[PDB]
Amino acid sequence: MLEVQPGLYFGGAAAVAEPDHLREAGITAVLTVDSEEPGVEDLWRLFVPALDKPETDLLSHLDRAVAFIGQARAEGRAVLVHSHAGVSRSVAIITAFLMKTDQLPFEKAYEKLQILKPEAKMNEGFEWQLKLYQAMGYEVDTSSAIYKQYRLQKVTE
Repeated sequence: MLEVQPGLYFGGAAAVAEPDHLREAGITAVLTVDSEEPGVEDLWRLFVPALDKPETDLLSHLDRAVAFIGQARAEGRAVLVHSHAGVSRSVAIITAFLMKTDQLPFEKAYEKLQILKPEAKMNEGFEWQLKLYQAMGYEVDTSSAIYKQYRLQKVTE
């Protein structure tokens, strides 16, 4: 588990398997972005079912994911975003959050994460999706031509 900024952490399956460091970081909100879901405090969770594949549509879930993290942080809760390896799915979500909150281009946000964890390497599909996210104004605009074209491409063989 690695701290991105105060109250905001990301990691892999390890991070959730050892709920002591979790307790010590005071984490009470957990966003799982993975193929499956993983104390004495109320706990909030969001599960975003997703495989670590370029064909996986994370883009459509980004506003929900970012809203979950944002609301938790706005409420003073520490947040963990985790995948299986802590390298791609969770990395994409964190990047999207940094992008939207700071209004930061994809390359700048991702650069920040890679400094923190050089082993961070989201799949190439997720990179493209975050570029679309920026191009849409850091939003999932379902009425945009960008989103419609992206979804048409997603359903092709």
